[PDB]
Amino acid sequence: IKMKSSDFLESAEKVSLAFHRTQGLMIMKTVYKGPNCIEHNEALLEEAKMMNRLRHSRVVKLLGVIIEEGKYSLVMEYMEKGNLMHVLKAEMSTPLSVKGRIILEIIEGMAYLHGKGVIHKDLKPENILVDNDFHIKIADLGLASFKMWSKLGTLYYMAPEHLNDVNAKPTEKSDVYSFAVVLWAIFANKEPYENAIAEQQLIMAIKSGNRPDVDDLTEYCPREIISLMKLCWEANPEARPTFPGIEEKFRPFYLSQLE
Amino acid sequence: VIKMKSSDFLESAELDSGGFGKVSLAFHRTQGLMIMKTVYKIEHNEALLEEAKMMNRLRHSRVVKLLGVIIEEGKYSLVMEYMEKGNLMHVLKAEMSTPLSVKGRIILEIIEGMAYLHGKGVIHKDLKPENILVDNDFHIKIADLGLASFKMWSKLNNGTLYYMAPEHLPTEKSDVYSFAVVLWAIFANKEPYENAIAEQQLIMAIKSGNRPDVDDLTEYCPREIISLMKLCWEANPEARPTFPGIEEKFRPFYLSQL
Ligand SMILES: O=[N+]([O-])c1ccc2[nH]c(Cc3ccccc3)nc2c1
Ligand SMILES: O=[N+]([O-])c1ccc2[nH]c(Cc3ccccc3)nc2c1
Repeated sequence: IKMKSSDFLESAEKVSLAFHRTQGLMIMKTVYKGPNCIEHNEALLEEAKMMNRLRHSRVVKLLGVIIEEGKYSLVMEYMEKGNLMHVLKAEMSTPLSVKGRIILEIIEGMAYLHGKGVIHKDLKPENILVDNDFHIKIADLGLASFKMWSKLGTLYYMAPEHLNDVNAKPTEKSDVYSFAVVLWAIFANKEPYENAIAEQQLIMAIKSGNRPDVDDLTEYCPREIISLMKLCWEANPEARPTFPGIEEKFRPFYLSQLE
Repeated sequence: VIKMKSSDFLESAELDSGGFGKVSLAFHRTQGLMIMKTVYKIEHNEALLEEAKMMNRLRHSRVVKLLGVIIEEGKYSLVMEYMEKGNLMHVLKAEMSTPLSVKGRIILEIIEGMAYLHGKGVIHKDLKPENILVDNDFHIKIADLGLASFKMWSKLNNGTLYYMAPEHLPTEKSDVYSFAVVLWAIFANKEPYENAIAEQQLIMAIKSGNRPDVDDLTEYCPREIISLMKLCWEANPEARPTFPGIEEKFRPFYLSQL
């Protein structure tokens, strides 16, 4: 699964557009560039391997890597429209049925990740990438699951239990909460909590049970989805449903009500 | 008297900061291996030079010795002695079964070192496992490889969040907090707050009383050291003891128990 730096051409923009020589268009995240010094290549390759095993239509695929002297890159597949929040904020308003697919696809991808024991610690619209006809893939662009590559805002989507208790081990129910807030954002066409003055006031407000304003959302969003996000953003973790539990009810709903 | 030229060295080669800090390994024409920290490539020449002399005057077996300074043209660098095993955390991860008596040794020596530094009016503004260097026989020396505690050398240059005191997220109790987490780190064999996902999350968390998980630790670490780290990471900086206060209780405890 290895690659070379000579294989790619220039690139715009370090996240950059990597025109491969033969295979064509991809995106290159150069994680390190400099002296050479990096001693622990072995762990980097095994965790590239460990995240190469994640194979799904609804998850971003590691195309390859570059491990050479003064450069370290993760090569992933190009997604034409960018991230989800960019799509929503784009001047055309997306219809209900497309938003339905997006949501079902997010559920599919997460269920797969949770199937493989990978809890996403940072699920948010910036990690949901979109292709030309609105099909999505889930990424981890901050490398929160890849210890070693990291060794080379978000808070709106963080579950109460993790706020002011960093030793709490993330569970499946941590990103179900983040899913809830993604749902809001999908029908709100913007980031949540825009009226807050203090960030510390917000964090304590969120701990004590405050959530994004649904009053803004009732016009454009069906009731079954509004109930879903409230279930998912419960203060109690056990109160929240699993992704398979969401899938089982949301798939028949999407198919029969949204197309 | 302590000045060195670039041409005194044959070659230099960068080191991994995970193991050795932000440093290069150089070879002195007549003196062999040294580690060189190039900080920059007239302004504040006089202050920088005297600060180097301030750290040249730090002479203690458990503290890093400055060996020279390069100040020339567009290059300012510091030179220090070579420590082969690298920093503490690098050794703790590679050396699996580091026994209780050796970890006691290292803790006593960190305490010796810090009390000396404070005795010279030097407050470590960034104590952490990556600033604790290890020689071949597992003895330690305290360093400030970021040069946080030297006003002018840090500016020239212009990890830590885990060890910084909550009030600062510098008095004689600031680095007592850092030391507390070093104690945890020593018996945990790893950096703290592994589950923390965001910077700002971690800053508010620690600020409201969150601390490293002792449950990933209880069995390897003696109960007096658990009391010591709990005291040293109190939210209130007056509740924390001093390094001489710590040295007096820990020295005999090392001798009789470990
Ligand atoms: O360079 N990158 O930024 C990058 C590269 C490959 C990726 N593969 C995924 C999918 C994924 C994996 C693990 C948990 C959740 C999602 N994200 C990636 C991000
Ligand atoms: O090349 N360097 O970067 C370097 C050189 C000499 C040093 N001497 C100390 C000792 C010290 C100072 C202040 C607080 C604690 C310990 N650190 C050094 C770092």
